[PDB]
Amino acid sequence: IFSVDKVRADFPVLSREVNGLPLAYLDSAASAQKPSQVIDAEAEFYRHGYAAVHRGIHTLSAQATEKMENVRKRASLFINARSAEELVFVRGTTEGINLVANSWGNSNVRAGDNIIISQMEHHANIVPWQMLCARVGAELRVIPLNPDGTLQLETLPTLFDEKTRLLAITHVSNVLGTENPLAEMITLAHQHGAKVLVDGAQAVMHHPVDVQALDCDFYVFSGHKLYGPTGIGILYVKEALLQEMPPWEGGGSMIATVSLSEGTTWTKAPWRFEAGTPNTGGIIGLGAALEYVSALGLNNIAEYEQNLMHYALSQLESVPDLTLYGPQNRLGVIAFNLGKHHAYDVGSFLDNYGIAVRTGHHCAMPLMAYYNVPAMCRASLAMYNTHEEVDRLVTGLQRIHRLLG
Amino acid sequence: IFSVDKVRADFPVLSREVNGLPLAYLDSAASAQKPSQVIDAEAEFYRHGYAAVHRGIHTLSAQATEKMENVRKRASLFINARSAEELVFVRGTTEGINLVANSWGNSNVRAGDNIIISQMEHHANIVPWQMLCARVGAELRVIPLNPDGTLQLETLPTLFDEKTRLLAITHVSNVLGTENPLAEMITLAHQHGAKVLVDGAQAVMHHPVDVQALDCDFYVFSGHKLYGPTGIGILYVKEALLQEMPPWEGGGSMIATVSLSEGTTWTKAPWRFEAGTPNTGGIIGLGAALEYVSALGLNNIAEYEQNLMHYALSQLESVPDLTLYGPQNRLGVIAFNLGKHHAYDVGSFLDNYGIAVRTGHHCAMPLMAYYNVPAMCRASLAMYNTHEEVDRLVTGLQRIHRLLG
Ligand SMILES: *Cc1c(COP(=O)(O)O)cnc(C)c1O
Ligand SMILES: *Cc1c(COP(=O)(O)O)cnc(C)c1O
Repeated sequence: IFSVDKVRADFPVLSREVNGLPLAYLDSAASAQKPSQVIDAEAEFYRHGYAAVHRGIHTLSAQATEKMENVRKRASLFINARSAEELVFVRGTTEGINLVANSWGNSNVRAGDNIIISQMEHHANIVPWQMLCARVGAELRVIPLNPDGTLQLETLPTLFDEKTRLLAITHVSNVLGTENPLAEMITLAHQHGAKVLVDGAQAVMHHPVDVQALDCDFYVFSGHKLYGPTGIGILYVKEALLQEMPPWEGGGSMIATVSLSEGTTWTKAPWRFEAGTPNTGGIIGLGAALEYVSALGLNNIAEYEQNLMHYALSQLESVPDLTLYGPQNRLGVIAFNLGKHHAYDVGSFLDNYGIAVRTGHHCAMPLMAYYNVPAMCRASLAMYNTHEEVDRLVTGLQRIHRLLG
Repeated sequence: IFSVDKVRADFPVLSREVNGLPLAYLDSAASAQKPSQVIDAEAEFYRHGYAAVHRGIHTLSAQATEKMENVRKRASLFINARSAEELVFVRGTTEGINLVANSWGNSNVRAGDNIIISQMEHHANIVPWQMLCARVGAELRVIPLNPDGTLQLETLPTLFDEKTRLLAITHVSNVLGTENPLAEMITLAHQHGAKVLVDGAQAVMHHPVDVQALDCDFYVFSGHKLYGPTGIGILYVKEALLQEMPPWEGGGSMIATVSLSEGTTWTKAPWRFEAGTPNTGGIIGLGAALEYVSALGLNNIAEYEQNLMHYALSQLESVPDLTLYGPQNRLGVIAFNLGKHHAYDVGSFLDNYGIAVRTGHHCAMPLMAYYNVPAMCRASLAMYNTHEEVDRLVTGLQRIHRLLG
């Protein structure tokens, strides 16, 4: 069983004071706080083992190379990829989607083709496809939303045809908390010979993830939402697809030979997609974050978070004029608006109480437009949040409503 | 005046033992060790101030945004750019060169044009231009080398013509330690209406750098060679050029509006080139590294390093059959080969003595080919290296020569 008090004791920021009051950090979906196991793994690497990591000859560099390839292996086991060499280190979900859009998209999507996204997608999983469509002259098609925040799956027959090259779809919405039926949608997509990129930035911290059972062709997520350091993420690509993809960035470490008269040749996958010095510090910290989450157990995390969410939804019923967005089985986040007040004002009052929520369009403007609002408030309920913090949020919304109503 | 013993006391890795013997880290040109001021600035941010940084409403996020924009301002003053908004945060020199090659290259280099590089360039400043030339059908021209490791500047009239769009040139060679006459070459390049990208990865830690006096159009360098964390670098672009450049990566934070029916519009420079969550941890640490270097004084650093280099070159005269590569006024690095022994073996023996040097082609295969060797050894003499470490290197080369000769 899970003990939130033992977990919170690992997170030094949770002691912080904001505006003179104790912090209630409800914004983990934007970025998670980090346990000291993660902070100290990075610091300890810089203090005792730091070196360049390109199979250098001397000891520190050879050992640093081995630490980095061990994190690649550990990350691959975490998502149950067949092979560590199916994982590419990127700066984050965004860069990983851009790498696919360029390396695989430019050589597999031609004029007259179409790509399918959904209306709930984060901008990271929209803009790179808009750019690709403009480069090659293809069409971007959109799975629309139902009022409860789920996909209208009945529209799929009109959107998939023989020219559909790619479905790019979110595993879990960063605003609605909707989880999409990935396994079925992927089966449908593969019947037309389309590939599927899955945006998993909001999934990997809430429950186990298994890319072999999903059978997705690409999967991406970010370290910093997985209780890890900034500047590091994972792109998973099926081995058969990955060894056909050309390089994106060029430079050191991704070449096999460089000649100014005979041209340049590339090295093998993963490493052909990693140009220049990697973010070794971030990679070490990411490994520690995966060890930490695995030590708690994603199933224990999922159970505690689901209970916390049901408590919060039960308590928020007593907030007058609260509008919620998304399904009742939401994971992780609660998107809401308070009466007619602008989200920006609600968030400012909540910050004044020491409660950190996020306001605005949440990098999902098409989703905001579907609901005909300019912005929403969003509260994240992560594994280190407590019933008392939910109570502070409910009380605060009540006070804001009395004061401003 | 400079005190190497007070400086070394800030670097915890310099106490390390390698193979049972005290480390002599002579590989800073591949990546520098970090002072605890840098390690602790990053750790302290994660411990007390961590949050997402996109002008979020709550306190932690607003303060994190301000820390990041302050580091941008500090970096801009460090290289004497006119404006902080001329600096783009990238993963490193390599990504910065790839960003220029794509965003500016694709819309300014057309079939029939030429680009000029030099024969001493790091792969980071070759491969992105080879890729660009293949994309648009332009020609890559090369300034050749003299035997002493300087550029043959007499060839410039045959290489610059009215179709030359870009000179991409290293400020300081990572192998030879040659410093190139940037100011004059830039004057020549601008007379033909060519832009100049300067690869400054090996310059910013050895002496002051002033992009207004250079008048370069682009300048790039990496945090991790500047005693800072991995995963962070700086790309400087002249404001007039930068506000004309289209985006490269797409996603959150670089858009102004996103619409699935009316298309997407971009935000203003710097920020239009920064998609997704930035590497906030790296940015904080980079700021501390700049404060640290500025507190020592780059002129004090330059003086101590120049003295150390002259001592080393004087001592290495007593090593039999030592071949050196590059000019006598080299900065930072000494590239050498020992008799007929392969660099790999020399480096392995030196590692066995606890001396970390680098061996191989140093991400500069065209440079190796010019000298008709497959590899070289390279010793870096950074601000925290000592006369005693030079003595260990000289003694070691002598022992290796006796043993293997
Ligand atoms: C090391 C170096 C690079 C590559 O920088 P990264 O940090 O690996 O992206 C490019 N040019 C020179 C001269 C270098 O020394
Ligand atoms: C935050 C997030 C992203 C963006 O990830 P970055 O780390 O900023 O690159 C993309 N998709 C979803 C669903 C997210 O929650």
